[PDB]
Parts: sequence; C-alpha cells; structure tokens
Amino acid sequence: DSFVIRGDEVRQIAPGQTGKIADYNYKLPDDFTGCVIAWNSNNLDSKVG
Amino acid sequence: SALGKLQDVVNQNAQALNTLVKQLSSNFGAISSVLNDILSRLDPPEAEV
Repeated sequence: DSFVIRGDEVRQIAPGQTGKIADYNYKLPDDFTGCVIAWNSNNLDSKVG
Repeated sequence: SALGKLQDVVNQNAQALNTLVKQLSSNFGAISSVLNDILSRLDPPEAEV
C-alpha cells in the first residue's frame, strides 16, 4: 500500500487508529499482521509552493 | 434460626448472585466500570486493551 502522508498524523498508520486520514482515507484493520515503513521523501514528493 | 438450614443456602444464593451482579460495579483497573461509557471516551488502541 503506497501513499504520501505527513509526519504529523503519520502515527495513524497503525492498527485501529482514528483521525481525518485514518477514518476517511486509509483505515488499517485491528487484526493487522504486517508492518509499515516510512522514509523522508523531500527530494521526490516535495515541490516548491 | 430453626429453619437456618434452608435460610443459609437461600441467603448464600441471594448474596452470591447479588455479589455477582455487584462485580459489574467494580473497576478492575479501568477508568470506569460502565462499558457503555468506556468505548465513548477511549480510542480503539487503548479501548481494546
């Protein structure tokens, strides 16, 4: 599952979490058997303005 | 007390069921003893625990 988020609210990509993103965009199940990996993507996903 | 042999079992059963019901008033370490309220104030990562 590949998407871009922000450090604030990034903690919601964990099982059973709430918030605008976790509730309306991507919701992980409570019984999750897997892991989430994140890395700084300033060079590719950040553009001026 | 002449009928104490039937009274002790009747009293023990009434008290045992009364205590069994009363255990719902016990906290066991939770923020509140009432299940309907616990879910409302607790987000799933803490509500499930």
